[PDB]
Parts: sequence; structure tokens; C-alpha cells
Amino acid sequence: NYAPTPVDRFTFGLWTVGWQGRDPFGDATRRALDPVESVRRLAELGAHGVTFHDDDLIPFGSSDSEREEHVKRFRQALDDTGMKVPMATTNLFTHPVFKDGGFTANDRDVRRYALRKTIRNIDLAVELGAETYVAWGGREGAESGGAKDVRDALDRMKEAFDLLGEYVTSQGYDIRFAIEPKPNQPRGDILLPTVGHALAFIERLERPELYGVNPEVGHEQMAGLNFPHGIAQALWAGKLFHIDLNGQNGIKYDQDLRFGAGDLRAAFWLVDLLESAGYSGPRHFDFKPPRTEDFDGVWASAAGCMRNYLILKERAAAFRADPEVQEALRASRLDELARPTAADGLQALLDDRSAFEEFDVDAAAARGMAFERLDQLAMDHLLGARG
Amino acid sequence: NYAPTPVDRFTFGLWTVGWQGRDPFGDATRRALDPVESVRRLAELGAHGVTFHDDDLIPFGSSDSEREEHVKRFRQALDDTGMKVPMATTNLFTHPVFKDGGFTANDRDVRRYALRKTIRNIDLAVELGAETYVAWGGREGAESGGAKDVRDALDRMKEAFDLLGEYVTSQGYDIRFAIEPKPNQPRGDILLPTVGHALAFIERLERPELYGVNPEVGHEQMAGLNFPHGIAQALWAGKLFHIDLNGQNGIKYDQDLRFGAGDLRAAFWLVDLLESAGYSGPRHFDFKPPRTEDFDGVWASAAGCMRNYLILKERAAAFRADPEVQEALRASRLDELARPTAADGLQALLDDRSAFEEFDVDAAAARGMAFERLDQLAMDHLLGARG
Amino acid sequence: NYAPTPVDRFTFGLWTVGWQGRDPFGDATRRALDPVESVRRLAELGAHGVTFHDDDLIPFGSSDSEREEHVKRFRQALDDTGMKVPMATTNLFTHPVFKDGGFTANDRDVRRYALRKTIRNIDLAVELGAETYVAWGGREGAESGGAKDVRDALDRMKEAFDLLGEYVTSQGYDIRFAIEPKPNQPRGDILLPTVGHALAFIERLERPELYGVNPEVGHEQMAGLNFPHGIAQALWAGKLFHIDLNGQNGIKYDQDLRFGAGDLRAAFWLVDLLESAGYSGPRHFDFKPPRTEDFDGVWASAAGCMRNYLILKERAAAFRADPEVQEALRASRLDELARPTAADGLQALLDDRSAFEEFDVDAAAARGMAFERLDQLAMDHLLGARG
Amino acid sequence: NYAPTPVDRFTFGLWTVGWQGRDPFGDATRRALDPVESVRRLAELGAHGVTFHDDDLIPFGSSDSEREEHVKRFRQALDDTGMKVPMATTNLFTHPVFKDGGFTANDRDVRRYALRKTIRNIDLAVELGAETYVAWGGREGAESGGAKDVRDALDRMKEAFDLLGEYVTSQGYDIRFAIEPKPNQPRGDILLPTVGHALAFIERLERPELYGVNPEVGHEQMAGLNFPHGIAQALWAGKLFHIDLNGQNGIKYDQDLRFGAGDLRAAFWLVDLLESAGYSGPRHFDFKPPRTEDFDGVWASAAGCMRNYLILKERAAAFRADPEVQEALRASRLDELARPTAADGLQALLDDRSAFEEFDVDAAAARGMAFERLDQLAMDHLLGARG
Ligand SMILES: [Mg+2]
Ligand SMILES: [Mg+2]
Ligand SMILES: [Mg+2]
Ligand SMILES: [Mg+2]
Ligand SMILES: [Mn+2]
Ligand SMILES: [Mn+2]
Ligand SMILES: [Mn+2]
Ligand SMILES: [Mn+2]
Ligand SMILES: [Mn+2]
Ligand SMILES: [Mn+2]
Ligand SMILES: [Mn+2]
Ligand SMILES: [Mn+2]
Ligand code: NA
Ligand code: NA
Ligand code: NA
Ligand code: NA
Ligand code: NA
Ligand code: NA
Ligand code: NA
Ligand code: NA
Repeated sequence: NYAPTPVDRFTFGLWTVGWQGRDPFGDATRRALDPVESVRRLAELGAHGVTFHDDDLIPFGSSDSEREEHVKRFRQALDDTGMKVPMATTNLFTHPVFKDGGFTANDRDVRRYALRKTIRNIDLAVELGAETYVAWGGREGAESGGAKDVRDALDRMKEAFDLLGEYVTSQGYDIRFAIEPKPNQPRGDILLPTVGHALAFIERLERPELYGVNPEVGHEQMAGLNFPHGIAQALWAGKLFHIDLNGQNGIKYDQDLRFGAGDLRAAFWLVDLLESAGYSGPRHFDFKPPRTEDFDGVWASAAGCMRNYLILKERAAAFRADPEVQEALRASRLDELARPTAADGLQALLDDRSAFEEFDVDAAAARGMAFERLDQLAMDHLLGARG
Repeated sequence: NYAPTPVDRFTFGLWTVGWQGRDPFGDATRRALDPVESVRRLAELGAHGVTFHDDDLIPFGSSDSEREEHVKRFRQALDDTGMKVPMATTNLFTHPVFKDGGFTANDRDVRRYALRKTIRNIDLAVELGAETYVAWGGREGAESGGAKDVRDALDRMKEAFDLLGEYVTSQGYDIRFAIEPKPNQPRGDILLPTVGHALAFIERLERPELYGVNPEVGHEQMAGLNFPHGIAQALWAGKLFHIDLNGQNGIKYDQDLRFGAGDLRAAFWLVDLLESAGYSGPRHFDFKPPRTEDFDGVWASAAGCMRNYLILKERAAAFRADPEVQEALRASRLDELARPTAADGLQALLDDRSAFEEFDVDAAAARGMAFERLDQLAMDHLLGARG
Repeated sequence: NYAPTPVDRFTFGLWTVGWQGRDPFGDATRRALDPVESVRRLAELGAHGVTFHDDDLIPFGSSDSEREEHVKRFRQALDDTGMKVPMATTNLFTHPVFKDGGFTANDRDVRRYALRKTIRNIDLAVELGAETYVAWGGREGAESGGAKDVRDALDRMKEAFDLLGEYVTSQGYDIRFAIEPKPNQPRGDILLPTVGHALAFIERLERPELYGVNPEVGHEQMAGLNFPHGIAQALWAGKLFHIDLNGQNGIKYDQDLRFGAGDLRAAFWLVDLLESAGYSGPRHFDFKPPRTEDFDGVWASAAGCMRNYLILKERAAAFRADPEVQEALRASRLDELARPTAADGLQALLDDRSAFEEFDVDAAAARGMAFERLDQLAMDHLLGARG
Repeated sequence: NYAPTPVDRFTFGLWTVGWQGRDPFGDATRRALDPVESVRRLAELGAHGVTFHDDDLIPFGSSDSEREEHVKRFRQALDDTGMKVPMATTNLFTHPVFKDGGFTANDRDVRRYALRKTIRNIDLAVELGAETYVAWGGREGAESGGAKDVRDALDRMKEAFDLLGEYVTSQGYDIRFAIEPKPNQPRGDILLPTVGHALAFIERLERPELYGVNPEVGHEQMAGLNFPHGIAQALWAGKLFHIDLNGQNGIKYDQDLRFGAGDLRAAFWLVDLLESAGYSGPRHFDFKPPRTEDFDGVWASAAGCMRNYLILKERAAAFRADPEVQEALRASRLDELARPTAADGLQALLDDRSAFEEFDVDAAAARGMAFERLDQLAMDHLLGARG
């Protein structure tokens, strides 16, 4: 039961199942995986595709001949399995040169290098068929208030993204960009810390249509925010270009638990929203099998990500299709929320005594919302306890 | 020392010093204050002005003759003291009719009433000389996932703000709107939970130039975010129309401590930013004297808000003017952060071997940022411990 | 399905279903309930009993004749329904006299009054058959560092609890005390903020056997802590005298959601622990029906608390009884965790080369824990998705 | 100004200034330091001593001859500088063998090895003159609910600490143990997550007098708790055997900022408490110079830790010595808090009409606490803005 299919579009970063287990306090617990191994194992589990940072696929500093051989082996694995590569990204965070940032490093020479590193990988992403290029500015930020003038940093970040947009336009590429917010870690505070801040920034770019967001479940939850609500705002703006699925158990370090772990009810409401809205992009997992696990546990954790999505999809669909739930949604006036407040227009509203002089506020205030019964139907559907 | 002056533009809500002390668990500890009393006492402390919700100035449900008398007495107090009213707002949160929201209530009749209540108060705000009209949607949100379709709610919120913009345009008013984000409390999650989300929403309004943000120190800190960073993004966007100053000691209920309490170093960096950027709006305090205090403690707490701002202003100015700090800022390459990454343009960057093939990443990575010495100069200046 | 029974021992505070909906920003949305009404309605839902603060049952300031009549009516309702009163508590937080505390108020006269108020209610609790007397010191704490010397406050808190222990001993009462920790709200920081701090304090009382803890799900989660882990430590110490069940959606104000809402997986692990350990006390709900609800929603929310406990009980029992789960627990060495490290004693351990010179650390480090497969079996059992 | 002296007893872990800068996302930015270098540089800054984990001083897996040479070189550096070694600890967290714990690993063979590794290092600590042996159980915990039975884990943790107490007693050593709590990171939840939980656990050990706590500023703040309050409870219990000083900017990953950074006002109240209570132990810094820094920044950050302590010590002493502050403390009844509630005894309290029938609750409730004026005097003293 709950078997993944190609139409599910489940994807995984090479760095997810390939995470060797090094953490702030501990050495690696697993050997490095050849990307070819990961592609073949993920395909066996029913994944649709993989994603990569440049330096996951090609060791940093590789010669041109080494780069060609790494890509050739990877493409053979994709061909052997039918796996796709819908998204790629640049590693602008691991190498010590990026310790103060890539696009917003105080040092101008580093900013220029970061752009050249990204541009090289955009070319590769396009060659592999990627539709989305993600940017997670994990080093853009500060530990102290004097270190980073944020208005200047935002000017540099806009300049960088504008140059990348000029580049893809000039090359005729169809790829689009997705900015991944995170509030903190590894920097004390990271620039564009939430979906909202990223959406606002995009509106000030020269070609805003080329940019959207790649929200990650755990990153919004690291600020205590409601991830389904943030996804709704991204969908409302037309900017949900990609998504990163995982779990996070409260406000703390980025845990990258398998999807469905952490906040299970938020996972249910997320899947309900994505499916109801008809989100058509990859269901991408950015997770880390805990360092307690051997390789069998790695593959079990990856399988669990997909299984949990499929269980939640079933339960959310059953919730929405249940005539008792539809009745409860009407009892709670969800239908009215979807109707315009004043399609009659401003003057008619101003002239409408039913909206002011004749509005019976005490009668309105007496009406219960019936939200608790609706939520208990949702709980019963999630748990398969209807009756 | 540290005496407020009119040019400081310190303002207070009537509901701040007038808070009677009722909390989720406790009855009022202070009697209600007549707004006339608050105006006269705040003027004696050196405040510039006050602000109000409709229902702070005019008891909810007042007749037209009662409304006129309340406003007349208030205007006499303003005239007697020279106090101004730069900002006003609507109470769309206290009355039970607003239990599921004002502009985004599921019930359409409540949404229409909320708009009429706001429009009535915009007229009054303009008559009293206010330049800014704040909206804090404290009831817009949910405790459960099925209760509020967030895409529909955002449609209703946009409709409401668009109607208000049509209204002020039609009346020829110069007032502008400022949206106040908050992540949670009193709703489990509030719509537009951060500065970023509010900035992004504004960009989708029909007349975006009429709307900005009113960020509150403690509200961004309730999501663990960096308040100076968020203010910087608002300033970068040209949208810091007003600000609410207070303190907050971590992630928890909205404490509304006096300004300077809570995160003192964030208060220092905030004042540094506002003064450096030349923010010209009111320095408005949205705080609550703790319910442990009698009226003498109320006025001491209000005086402390202004005193702390003035101390921090002095210390931040001394930091920026110190030649040793200016040298440290150059050592940390803050000057380079402010210079364009690639004013030579994309093609020149692509052709520049110094940005890729000839970039010595290991030499760049070896350079220290000297951020710790800069931050200790900042600490020494804040504490008046230079030497 | 999932029908409460008397052996379930589900109990509710009068102040839970009776909460009128006043919050930091909003007026009451529901009329006050007569305790007689609440007893009869809760009995109809299958509750076992109720609990009370003094001032929930007897209006503050009542005459002796008024007190007798309120108690007589309440006892008739208990008799009419078969409901029990297993626990009572004192309200040392609502009245303005307690604004700086009860037992740890700086003013000595208030501390003495708080003790007399509590002693009066202990007598009543015993008359109604309560086995546990809860103390939640919601006003014990501070908003500022100079206001409360915590060593002195702990001396006063120990003095108060020691006097209460002397009182019950002197009267021959069998009741025991349970301290309810909370980290903050309504005070900026509350003394004894977690289960651990309360357990540590109890060990320094003169008669430690008379005191245990009353942990509340949401209060531990307001510090981001793992509630099942804290309950395990209380059980390990022999101190889980009572428990408060509810939900909490992250680190924020005390939400008091119905049980099962908030952190659903933590609720599952809690129920698993209570049932596995054979906890025999009341399953008490300290929750608040949201102020959006009318009375039908109040009773739906209360019913939901009990339903969710019963669903989780079924799923946790099925998890523990599944031979595949038992095999996975052995694969993860949960059996070994339960066996002594060195029952052979210290000298034998020191002499055992297999524990040092001959311990193959690399072979040990290669063994996977298989925790991910175990956790996915737990998820499958919770969701009823085994297969 | 603000020059460290030997009587200040400032100490640093080898792993602090020696941190190479590897974080969850980034490679090392600094070369490894020879412990001899760190001892000599810290001495030049005015430090009193250093501390070590076994594997900071002796590379894991060293032969006996290698161990002797590493210790000999270290002792020569201590002799050359006059630096002391007041505390040592075991690394039971870095090596992959400890991925599920040391003392509470599910695998019994690992638990036994962890004990033998610790015992070997206790012998070395004693030879170097350490008075305190710290245990930070960073791997004791879980990411999932089924992985760790917490009652069994607490049994294993008690067994381990009891064996260590038997060991030091049997050898006649004067060293004592200090348990360092942390709520999470690197495990999803860590056992003994706060000072309170650790204090409670100690009370159940066989020889409780041998064990205390080593609280760390940032670790309590990772649960949003008040660090000065927790230190007060440890002092009240007689259990503050050692302390770790650093900074932490909210609830997030363990930042280990230099002391005084993060929550500056909490740092002020901490220093006030330690000095007022006469804490006589080391002022130990467990911090990490940010990975943005070169070695000059490392030493600047270490110097800043000590400088900030000394500034805060001066300001707290001036606060307590100011006759205006002493008057404000009396106005706020801090003197009354320190006096017994009922030294007259229980019967006298029960017979005292002034404590109940004749207590004027409304007159008592009208008295203001004057806490805001007291706190503003504290702010003025911290900032050196008296006047
Ligand atoms: Mg629709
Ligand atoms: Mg500039
Ligand atoms: Mg057992
Ligand atoms: Mg004293
Ligand atoms: Mn992440
Ligand atoms: Mn991601
Ligand atoms: Mn606020
Ligand atoms: Mn505000
Ligand atoms: Mn609660
Ligand atoms: Mn409770
Ligand atoms: Mn730490
Ligand atoms: Mn430490
Ligand atoms: Na700039
Ligand atoms: Na979209
Ligand atoms: Na709509
Ligand atoms: Na602006
Ligand atoms: Na005392
Ligand atoms: Na127990
Ligand atoms: Na055991
Ligand atoms: Na002590």
C-alpha cells in the first residue's frame, strides 16, 4: 500500500541520502555515496528524480576532464533508471572562501567569484534538463550588528539576482530561479529569513517573473511560523516554483527530519493545500537520515518520506470528499470567506445601512464558528478514526 | 541628562499608559485613565504626541453627541499642551463580533461592518491631523487548519485594503496606511505574520504607494527574527511609514516591555539604523507598564522609554563618529559591501579571469573579517567603557 | 466508537469548559456557566469528574451562607451524576492583590493571606473527596531582574509548602500536593519553570513524600521541551501525582488547545508512556474551547479531548503488541538499554579488557541503530496505515 | 581599563579558542592550534587557566608514549605561564561509536567503554590538579520516540554516575562532578535538558554530595529560560560547582558567542548574582570565535569575554552600592521578601485575623511595586548613564 508512482514526482537531493553524518559535534558515521549508487537506489524506491549542488556532483576544484567523467557517469545512471533532474543549485556555503557570504560577502572579489560559480552551474543544470535553479543563501547574514549593513547587502543581492536573470535571458534558457529562505543557521541571522521576506525582495528585481520561492518546511518552523500559511501566500502570489519537504520538531537547529516527522498535523494541512491547489512541481525532500543509521536506515528513511506524503494525500482527499465535512465547512462559513466582501463597490457599501447603522453586532457575535467540530472531523480523517 | 525634546517626536498610544492591567489570568490593577489626563501627563514628560484606536477615544456604541463631547475634550487637551496626533487606528479585535476577524472574518456581514468602522475613524484621524493610519489585524488568522482558507483570506484582505485606498483617494486625503505584522496572539497564527509577509502583500495592492509597514520590536522578536534586519528591508523598500518601539524578552507572549528592556543590544542597533538612515517618522511606543505598577510607575515607565532611546542615540552616534570604529569598519570591508559587484556589466564579469580561473580562493579564505574587534568596539561604546 | 468509560478517569476543570473567552485583547464571547450545568453536561459526555479553583466554585468574597449554598448545589449535581472531584486548587493569580505573587509576593502580608486562602480551600477539597491539591504559582516570578531575589523567593516558597505540609499532617488528611510548573505567562519568567525545577525543589522540602508534580503538556512545550521525556523523569522519581492534558502549537503564549491538537506525535508518545507505565491518576484536561465557539462548540471540544486520548490509546497499544514492532525494538537494542551496564561491579568493569583495550570501536560504530524503521512503524500505527 | 587579574579566575576550554570553524554546513576556516600555543596566548591575555576534553589534549587512539609526550608538553606550558587546570571532561560525543550516547547508549558494550574512557581521564584530571570533572551528555537522547526509553536511560545514567562516584571515593580523590545540561543539539532532545532536571537527577544518586551542575548561559537560553534564575536555584541548592559563560541570541542552534554578546541584560544580572553570592569557582568561557575570524580575531574574542565580565562586575557593584538603588529596593519590598512569612509558626498564622478576616485586600492591591523605577536605575547603571 502507498506505493510511489512517476506522476507523484518525488525527488531527492544527492546531499540528502548522501549525508555522511557530520554534525556540529560529531564525525561522519557513513561513507560517502557515489551519486550513481544514490540514483539507482532511489529509483528502486519509486523516486522520480534527483537534484544536486555543483559540488555534490563534481568535486570542488576538478579539472575539465574530471568534470566530464563525473557528469558522464551520472547521466548514464539517469538513463539506466529513467530518473530526472528537475532542479539544481550552487554550493555557496561549504568552502571557507564563502564564510561571510557569496553574493553578499563584504569582499567584492568573493561576490564576483560566487556569481561565476553559479553561472557555470546554471549551464550544467540546463544541459541536464532542470526547470528550476535554487538559491539558498546560507552564508548571507551576520553574527553581530556592525558586520553587515543590510540595506547594502540587499543592494548586492538584487544586483546578483539581476545579473543571473540577464544571463539566462541572454542565453535563451527557460530555467527560472527559486530563492530558499532560512531564518538562521549557519549565520546568526540570515538575510531573507522567511517566505515573506523573499517574496517581497523578488518584487524589486528587474525581471520579477523569473523568480519565485523554494520554501522548506523546517525553515519556516525554525521561526515558529505556520508553513501551510506561508505556502498559501506563495501560491496566492503565483510564486511557488519548488518546495522542500522535511520535518522539524520545534524551534531549534535545522533538523531535516524525514517528511511527516516533526509537526504531523502541519504536514497534513500542507499536503491538503498542495493537492487542492493543484501544485504541479516536484515533491522534493531535503532531509537527512539521522547519523544513527546505517545505509539500510538511509533507504528506509527515504522510503518513509514518500510513504508519509501518500498517506496524508489519501486522508486529506477523504476529508475534502466527505459530505459531513462539506456540511461542516458550510456551517463554519468557509464558502462565505471565498465570496467578495463588496462586489457592489465602495459607494454601495457606504450607503448600506445593513453594514453599520442596522448591523446587529450582538446577534452576529452570538454566532458560533463551529471550528472545533470541523477540526475534530479533520483529526478523525487524519487518524482513520471516522465513527 | 537625556531630556526629550519636540524634535525627538516621541509618541505614545492612549492604550499604553492607559492599560488597566487585565491579562489572560488577572483582573485590572489600575483604574481607567481619562485621555485628557494621559495627554497632560505625557506632555509633562516631554512627549510630542499621542495615538489612538477609535474605541480608546470614543466608547464603543456612543451616540453622536457623546462622540462630539469626547473629541472636544481631547482636542482641548491637545491644544492646552501642544501635543500632536500623528497616527490613528481602528479597534477590530476587542469586541466579540470580531472573534474570527475583521477584514477576513468568514462572515461577510462582519467584513463589511469592519470596513465601515474603519472608514468612520479614517475621517476622524484626518480631522485630528494624522498622517498615518495603522492596521493591526490581530484577529485575522486561525487556531486550526480547516477554519481559514488563507488564499481566500488574502483575497479578502486585499479587497479591504483596496477599498480603503479608493476611499482616501476619493476624499483627497493625504493619509497613508501602515500594516502592523504580528506572528501569533491572540490567534494561533496571524495572517501577514512578519514584516516580510506584509511587504510582499502590499506589492499586490492596486495602489501600492499608499501602503507601508508599522513594524513592532516585540512582534518580530516573537518569531525570533532580527528586528534591525527587518527594519533595514523595510527602509530598502521605501516602506517604513511608522514604527512601534518596545521590548520583548525572547519568544513567548507579547510582553510590550518599555523600550530598551528586552533585547538591549538589538535596541542599540535599531537606534543606530533609524538615525543613520534619517528616519523622519514618529518614535512611537507601543508598550504596557506592568500591572505591578501604580500610576507613578506608569509615568516612570513612559519616561524610561524615551530616556533609553536617547541614551542609545548618544552611544550609537559616538560609535559611528569614532575614528577607531571607522578604521575597524574599513578593516571589515563594510566600504566594499557598499560598492557594486559588477558595474562593469555581465559580459565583463564573464570575461574577467580574476573572477574565476585566476581567483586565489585559498588566499581569499585566509583573510579574517575582524568582526569580533568591531563588535567589541560597539559593546564598549554602548556601555561607555572605551579605554 | 471511542466512547469514554468511568475507568478512563477523564476529568475537567470547571474553568476549562467554563472559560468565557476573555483574552489579552478581547472581551468575553460566552456567558458564565453555572458549575451545576458543567457537571451535568460533562457527565453526559462520559467524563468521570471535575476539578476547581476555590473562586470557580465560590465567588471571591462570598459570605459563609453564600459559600454553603454554592457548595450544596455543586454537591447535588455531583450526586445526581456520579461525578467525582479528585483534585482542587487555589486561585492565587486573578485578584489584583496577587499581582506580585502569592507565596512569594515581596509583601509579607500578602504571603500570609495566600497561605490562609489555600488552607481554607484544602479543608473544602478534603470534604469533597479530593486526593490531590494542585499549586500553580502563576504570579511567582518577575518581569525585571531587580524585582525578585530568587534565592529569597525559593526560601519563601519552601516555607509556604512546608507550612501546608505541617497543616495536612496535623489534620490527619490523606491529600497530597502537586506543583504545576510553567516557564512564563503571566509573569515574564515564572519560578519553577519546568518539571525538572519543580522536582528539584521538592527534594528540599521538609516532608518530600507529600509533594509531586502536575505537569501540563503545553507548559513544557512553551520551553520547547519534550513532554513525554519530562513525564518519564517524573515517573522515574515516583512523583507523577496528576497530569494536565492539552495541546500547544509551538513556542508562544499558553494556548490550552484540546488534547491531541498541537503536537500530535508527542500526544501519541505521551499516551503510550502513561499506559505502559500504568499511570493510575486522573486524565485531567486543562484546556480552553476557543473563543470562536458557542456552547455547542464547547461540548464538542471537550468530547474531542477524550476521543483523541482513546484513539491514541488504541494505536499505542497496537504498536506495542505488534510482533513486527517487538522485533524492531530488539533490532534497535531497546532490550539492552533496560539491562544494567555493570552489574558485575566497578572492579570487574575496570578489569574487563572487552570494555577498553579489546573493544573494537570501529566495528561498534558501524552498527546501525535502525531507529528510522522503528519510527516509521510507529507512524504507520498512529495513522492506521499498516500495510 | 578592565584588565584581568589572577583573582578573577578566568578560564577557557582548549576547544574554544582552538575551534577550527567546522559547522553543519562548512569546512574548517582555521588550522588546528597546538595546546601549548593556546596556553601561552591565553596567559598573555590575563587568563588564569584552561580546561580540556581528553581528546583535545591527547589525539584519540594515541599510544602510551604519545600520550606521555602530549601531557609533558602541556605541563611545560602550564609551568612556563603559571596557568592552572581547574576542570576537565571526557569527549563522549565526537567519535561515531557514541552516535546513540555514551552512558545511555542502547548498546551495553558502548556504555561500558564510555565509563572506561571517562575513568582514564579522571585519573589524568587529578594528576593535573583539577577540582571539577564535567559531564556534558550531548549524545544522550533521541530524535524519535521509540528509540529511547527514558526511564531505562535514567537508570543507566544513574548507574554510570554512581560507578564514577564509587571510583573517586575508592581512590581517595577530592574531585567532584558537575553535570552540564543542554536541551537539544546534537540530539533532537537531550536527557537532563535544563538545570532543574539535572538538579533533580542528582538527588537520586547514591552519593549526592559528590555531584553538582555546570550550567551554560546559552543552553538555558535555548529553552527560552532565565539563566540568572536557574543559577539562583543551583546556588540555593548548594550545587553550583562550575559555570560556562557565553552568549546566545535567542532560541536557535547553540551559538557559543563571546560572553556579553547575546542577552546583555541577562549577562548583567548573572554577574550581579555571582558576585553578590560570592561564587568562588572559575569564570569559565565555553565560546567559539566565529569562523569568520583569523587568529587575531580569536584572541580579540577571548579578550572580549573577560573584558565584558569585568565591565558588568563594575556596573553591578555600582548599582548595589548606590544609596538611591538601596532606597528603591526598600520601596519595592526586597527586604520583606528576605524575611520569613511565618516564623511565628502555623498555629499563630491560623489564629491571626490580620492574615484573613481583617486583611484589607483592596488596600494591599492598591500598593504599587515600583519595579519600573528600580529597573530603570539598573539600566542607567549598566549603561553608565546615571544623571
Ligand atoms: Mg475556492
Ligand atoms: Mg552607505
Ligand atoms: Mg521495562
Ligand atoms: Mg540577603
Ligand atoms: Mn533545512
Ligand atoms: Mn532545502
Ligand atoms: Mn505587541
Ligand atoms: Mn503595536
Ligand atoms: Mn496552560
Ligand atoms: Mn494546568
Ligand atoms: Mn553551548
Ligand atoms: Mn559548555
Ligand atoms: Na549599496
Ligand atoms: Na505558484
Ligand atoms: Na477568494
Ligand atoms: Na522608508
Ligand atoms: Na530568605
Ligand atoms: Na509516579
Ligand atoms: Na532499566
Ligand atoms: Na553552590
